[PDB]
Amino acid sequence: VGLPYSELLSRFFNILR
Amino acid sequence: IINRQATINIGTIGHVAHGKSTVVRAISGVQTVRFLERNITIKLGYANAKIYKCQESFKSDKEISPKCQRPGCPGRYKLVRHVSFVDCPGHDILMSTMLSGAAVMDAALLLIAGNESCPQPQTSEHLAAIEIMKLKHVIILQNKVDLMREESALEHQKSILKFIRGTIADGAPIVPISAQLKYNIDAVNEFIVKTIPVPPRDFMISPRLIVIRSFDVNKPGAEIEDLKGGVAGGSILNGVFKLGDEIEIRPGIVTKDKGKIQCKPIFSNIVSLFAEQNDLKFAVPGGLIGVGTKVDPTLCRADRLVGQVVGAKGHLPNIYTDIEINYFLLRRLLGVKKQAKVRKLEPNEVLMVNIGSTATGARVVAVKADMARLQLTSPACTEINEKIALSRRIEKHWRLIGWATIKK
Repeated sequence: VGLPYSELLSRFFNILR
Repeated sequence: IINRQATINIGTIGHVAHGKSTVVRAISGVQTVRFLERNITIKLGYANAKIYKCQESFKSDKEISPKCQRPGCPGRYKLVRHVSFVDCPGHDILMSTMLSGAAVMDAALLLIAGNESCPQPQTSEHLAAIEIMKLKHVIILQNKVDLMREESALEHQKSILKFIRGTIADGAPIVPISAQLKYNIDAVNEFIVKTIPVPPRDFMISPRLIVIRSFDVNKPGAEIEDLKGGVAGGSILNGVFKLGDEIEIRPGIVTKDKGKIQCKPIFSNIVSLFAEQNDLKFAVPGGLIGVGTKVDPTLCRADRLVGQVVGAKGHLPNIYTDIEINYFLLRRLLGVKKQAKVRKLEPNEVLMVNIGSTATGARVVAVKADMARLQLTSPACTEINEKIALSRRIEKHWRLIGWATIKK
């Protein structure tokens, strides 16, 4: 399943050091 | 919140130099055991992860610490589950320790890095072993995303999704995480609760224990006046154990060497039980529990208790030398970087046969269409049927061929 994954990846890229 | 031990065995699989131990450290906190005397028997770590959900948001409710001050709500977290980690090796030579860990497991965690190549030989070999030994509850995790770009990580996801089509598993959750940076761990803890249901496990089933690791507590400086017994790092899948029960280690013992050996299974009584952190009286099946037996600390030193079956008193598991196997072969070999077609089994050839946890070298006596007769050099016990994964010497080190079942 690859539909809520893209929202989790975009959340990860937003919060990075 | 009351202290409770492991409910379900969840393992972690990946590749070498990825950082599987760093992923375990990010989820739970306590570092891996392997990194001389204690713990050392098989290549596996030990760390307990805590799942406490705040239902006073969505994924952030499941927290590492029991006290809730992070998600927003001042109210304390509720008890859901306590899990144990059994980290399996991701190497081509270390195959027997992986298949021993797969029988212990009930759920799996796959790790694929972004920057590296899409079809990895070891992870596909771990996926094949999962399909053989029934471990369908798999969560796919992306290891490193920050090194990769915005579009490249999305293209890597599409190549993983296209790869998982012909396999038995259809609906597996995918999460993007980081081990060193510590992010999105709460989402993984949410998926563990939701996607994995606990299988039915009752008091009725006769007690059986599978020993993986060997603990001996002998301290430098301390005198011989205070000695600790040989603790067995075993896992229970059926039957509830308590303090003060008789145990026999089935396969046998080498204590005396012209003539013949006529020895019984190694008898031992439970002295102490080690679960979670504190001393507990009951042993709930579905977790790694250090059973402190009367057996000597010299026997539980290093490489002696690696894949040995244990039965409770008043029960007789049979010892076999000639085993009847019902084998099925795969199309092409998995584990190699050139992929070659699997040839027919030749008479009299050494094969590493992994019956659950037991590591034995077996020779083929008779070759048929579906069944094969195998002679074992070292004795291995059979209780019910047991899930088996076969491995052969074709190119340098051991390679997986297919699956087998004992018909006895």
